[PDB]
Amino acid sequence: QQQQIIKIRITLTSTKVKQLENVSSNIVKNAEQHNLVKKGPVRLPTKVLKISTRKTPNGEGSKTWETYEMRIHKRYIDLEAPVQIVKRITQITIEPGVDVEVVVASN
Amino acid sequence: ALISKKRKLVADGVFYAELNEFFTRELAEEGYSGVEVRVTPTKTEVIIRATRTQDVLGENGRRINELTLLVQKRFKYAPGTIVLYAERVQDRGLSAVAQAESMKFKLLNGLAIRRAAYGVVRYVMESGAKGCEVVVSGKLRAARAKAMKFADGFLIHSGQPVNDFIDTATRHVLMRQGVLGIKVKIMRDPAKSRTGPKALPDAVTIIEPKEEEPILAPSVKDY
Amino acid sequence: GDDKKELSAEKEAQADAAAEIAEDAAEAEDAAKKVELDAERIETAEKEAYVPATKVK
Amino acid sequence: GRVRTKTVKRASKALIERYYPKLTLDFQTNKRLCDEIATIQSKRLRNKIAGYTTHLMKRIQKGPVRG
Amino acid sequence: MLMPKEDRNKIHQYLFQEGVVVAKKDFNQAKHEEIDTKNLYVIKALQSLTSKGYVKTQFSWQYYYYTLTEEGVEYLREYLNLPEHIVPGTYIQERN
RNA sequence: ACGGAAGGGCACCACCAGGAGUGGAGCCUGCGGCUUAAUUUGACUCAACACGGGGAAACUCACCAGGUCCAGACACAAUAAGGAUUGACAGAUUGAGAGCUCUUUCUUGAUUUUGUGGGUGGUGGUGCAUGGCCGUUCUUAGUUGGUGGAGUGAUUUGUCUGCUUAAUUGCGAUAACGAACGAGACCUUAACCUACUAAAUAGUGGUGCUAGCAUUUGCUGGUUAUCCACUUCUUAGAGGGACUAUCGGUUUCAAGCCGAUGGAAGUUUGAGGCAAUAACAGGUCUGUGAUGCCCUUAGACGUUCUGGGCCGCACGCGCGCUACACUGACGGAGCCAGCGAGUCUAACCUUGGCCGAGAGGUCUUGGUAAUCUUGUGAAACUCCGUCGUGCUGGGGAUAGAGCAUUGUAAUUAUUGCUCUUCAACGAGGAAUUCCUAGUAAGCGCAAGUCAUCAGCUUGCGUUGAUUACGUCCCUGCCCUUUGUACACACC
Ligand SMILES: [Mg+2]
Ligand SMILES: [Mg+2]
Ligand SMILES: [Mg+2]
Ligand SMILES: [Mg+2]
Ligand SMILES: [Mg+2]
Ligand SMILES: [Mg+2]
Ligand SMILES: [Mg+2]
Ligand SMILES: [Mg+2]
Ligand SMILES: [Mg+2]
Ligand SMILES: [Mg+2]
Ligand SMILES: [Mg+2]
Ligand SMILES: [Mg+2]
Ligand SMILES: [Mg+2]
Ligand SMILES: [Mg+2]
Ligand SMILES: [Mg+2]
Ligand SMILES: [Mg+2]
Ligand SMILES: [Mg+2]
Ligand SMILES: [Mg+2]
Ligand SMILES: [Mg+2]
Ligand SMILES: [Mg+2]
Ligand SMILES: [Mg+2]
Ligand SMILES: [Mg+2]
Ligand SMILES: [Mg+2]
Ligand SMILES: [Mg+2]
Ligand SMILES: [Mg+2]
Ligand SMILES: [Mg+2]
Ligand SMILES: [Mg+2]
Ligand SMILES: [Mg+2]
Ligand SMILES: [Mg+2]
Ligand SMILES: [Mg+2]
Ligand SMILES: [Mg+2]
Ligand SMILES: [Mg+2]
Ligand SMILES: [Mg+2]
Repeated sequence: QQQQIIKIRITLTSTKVKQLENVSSNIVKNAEQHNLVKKGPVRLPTKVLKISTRKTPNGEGSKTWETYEMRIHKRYIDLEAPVQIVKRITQITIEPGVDVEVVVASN
Repeated sequence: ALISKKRKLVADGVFYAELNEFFTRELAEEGYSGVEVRVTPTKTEVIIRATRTQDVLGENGRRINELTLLVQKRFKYAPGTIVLYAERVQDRGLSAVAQAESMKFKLLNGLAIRRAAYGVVRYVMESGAKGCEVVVSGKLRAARAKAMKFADGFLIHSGQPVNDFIDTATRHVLMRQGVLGIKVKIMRDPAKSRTGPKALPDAVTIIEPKEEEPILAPSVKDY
Repeated sequence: GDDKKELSAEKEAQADAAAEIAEDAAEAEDAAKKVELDAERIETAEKEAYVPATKVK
Repeated sequence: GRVRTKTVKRASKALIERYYPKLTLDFQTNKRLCDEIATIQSKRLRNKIAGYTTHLMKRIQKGPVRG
Repeated sequence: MLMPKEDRNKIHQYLFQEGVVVAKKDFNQAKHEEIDTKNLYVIKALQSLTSKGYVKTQFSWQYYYYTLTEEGVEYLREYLNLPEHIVPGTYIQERN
């Protein structure tokens, strides 16, 4: 005598684009296997964090610059799950490197 | 929470650096060879990768109690918010950092530069690595700084395979008369990759043909 | 070092690595305080440890 | 100015050396042949490898050539 | 380094409780977190106890890390007349 | 290795053909010089001079004039519970509401002091002691090992006359045969998907609900979900796609090259990323709690506090910004991007409503962000006018007077606005820079910096050429040959 509706939004952010994407779809139908309808993987544009800095520690030699990059990927999924699977896909959902964030209803 | 996640991602990226530095410093005597923390809103889990773990834990876990208790207070993690466990590193002679520190403690014990350097190279080779290389820079009893290279096997240096198969690690060993620079280069066996490509793009292996019998004028059987 | 005694150094390094993996392979088959600190004060909190008085003249 | 590397050239001769029954004079057919007959690591790489074998096999039907 | 014995007993006893202590390399702080004294009073109080061999120090990005030693334990063990095996910061909490 | 010899090459950091220019002038900025109490310092051909991310009001800060503090760990000794040592009200003193010092006399209680020894820090020195990093040879093509041939040997052949390539990239010739690093591969980014997976944080069609003009049903909007469908646009996952393909021309008809067609694309597809061996007394001890040694360390080269300086001005050099106008300045009006950023113990990005000529002020809200700031309505540019060739309304130095903003502090004027003042400059000597396609050049934008301060830089898109499609003449560098008594290698 449990399992009411959820109105959940699971927005996952991470830098590893193969470890976040395997657990991204690892749950794409780990809910459809239990036949839950859903709006699947939403892919916000990747984030490019750039750092332009001179290579020399001093200010000698040719003025050579160097741009560094860090790319971020955040994917949100809206679910249709129960009130006891809240903590089912919470622990083996992970792979070191993927920040998991589960949200609540639209208000 | 409470912040933007780009700031958050760079924030814990800085966090990994601060940690790895502190570890390479406090316990280097145990062949520490890197760490990594796992994202889990359960606990926080960092795993030490040294070569002598029993020394990392101490008397009935007394010293890891100390070590864990320290990283806790820097970021003031409520007691229980984090704990670390010591995991020995598999075949340390493939990950550069392990061998880099190895020579540091070898030269620091009075071994001949050539002898100690050559030892880790033959060790790293018989330890599995496809290739190896080590450079020693600085001064050794001679006011003029020299530099000797010691390498064995195969070693690629251009493109992406570099980021994939080569593990580098530099270490400044602070001696009596100067600061010697130790650089290590280990080439992991590509075929034995186990994660990702397993051969440099140069490798193009063709599977050879087999038996070509004569015409053997038409025949056909039924079933 | 010098190239004249290298051989005795190269083989000593060869013999060196021999010992390093010998221990490596050898370490594969090898083999309180009934008091407290934060509660020692919560236990030793007994009285008869001070005497207050003030405000004379 | 794109002379193919001898890495691909060395490979092209080594396959025409043992696969003339196969290896039709068309690139596309030869291209899908390498994914199954070779262990190349990239599209682009095998593309010039197969694209070269074609030119070699296109000339063998004219006369012989070194290798 | 001059400091009232009361402010020294605060930090002195804090070490026996936790066994380890951290401090940021920032004088002019005027007070330590987890302690009731000036950060300045703490750092070279520790480095003094360090020069005696009772505690090991490290810097690692401008935060001081101090670990009490197997020999200094007895030193402060007789600063409040602690009993043999009273407490190290060495007791597994429940089953750790 | 080098040569002040000879033969072959490659390149817009070299010319050819041209473009846009600096050099001339005003200011900005750095470097010299000079001046100064100080005007802190590194660096001086390419490879110093908008470089130290170096846009310095305090800080920064290293300099100068002055004031504080020990944060002199640890060890022995001395002093010392009759007190080792600590602190301050007011007062004199002081930039100072610093008990610095002094007067007076309470205080603190073994934490200091004194001496020595030993440390500790310093942007003190030494980069000609080092690490590490970085800069240069290098808009390069070089390095090496197996078997074999030569040589007593160090060695050489491999690793080559020619031809082709960006490439020791191949062809071909070949006592060499077959390989590895480096080049290629590779990786990233920008270009192709009506084929796959679908998304109110992206968007399209219908439909509700809804508004204007025309009516004849239409045309143009509103609508945080009113519903319904979709993935072309958007996004980012997985694939595919190109391999110089086809045909032809050229050529040992070899590697290759060139023309045409096809093609998203046919200049290494464009742009990057990475990058072997060696070499430098290249720069960096002023990034480092990287460091050897030396210096100093209590009247300090430690450290902080107050103020000044790095901006100081007869001049010399260099990177720039704005111009000399009519392919214009101005005024209305049309009015289109892209790379970014952005507020928790918080003051970041800011829409919107008012007040204000402006600057700005003020009242609220969205936003930790594809969600709000933002379609960043940017600028050149397009349009319609006023101006008329005259330093003119081009030009905007200098300068006065006022109002704002940043900030503890704006004087030597941080920045913004307003009025007024209206310089030189009428296309720049000798000289020299960058560059071949969405490039040059014009244009503004974000980001770094940042409380305030871009004439700087790093990225971005916006409008968009000329003339090349070649050579070794200039210059530079490679490669042979060659001489060498140099090998610490022509310093
Ligand atoms: Mg490459
Ligand atoms: Mg396969
Ligand atoms: Mg040419
Ligand atoms: Mg040319
Ligand atoms: Mg010309
Ligand atoms: Mg000219
Ligand atoms: Mg003071
Ligand atoms: Mg002393
Ligand atoms: Mg002394
Ligand atoms: Mg220093
Ligand atoms: Mg000097
Ligand atoms: Mg040097
Ligand atoms: Mg150096
Ligand atoms: Mg060029
Ligand atoms: Mg012989
Ligand atoms: Mg030769
Ligand atoms: Mg699509
Ligand atoms: Mg065409
Ligand atoms: Mg020098
Ligand atoms: Mg340095
Ligand atoms: Mg000052
Ligand atoms: Mg200056
Ligand atoms: Mg310049
Ligand atoms: Mg106009
Ligand atoms: Mg007014
Ligand atoms: Mg809010
Ligand atoms: Mg005029
Ligand atoms: Mg004007
Ligand atoms: Mg002109
Ligand atoms: Mg700015
Ligand atoms: Mg700058
Ligand atoms: Mg000779
Ligand atoms: Mg000379």
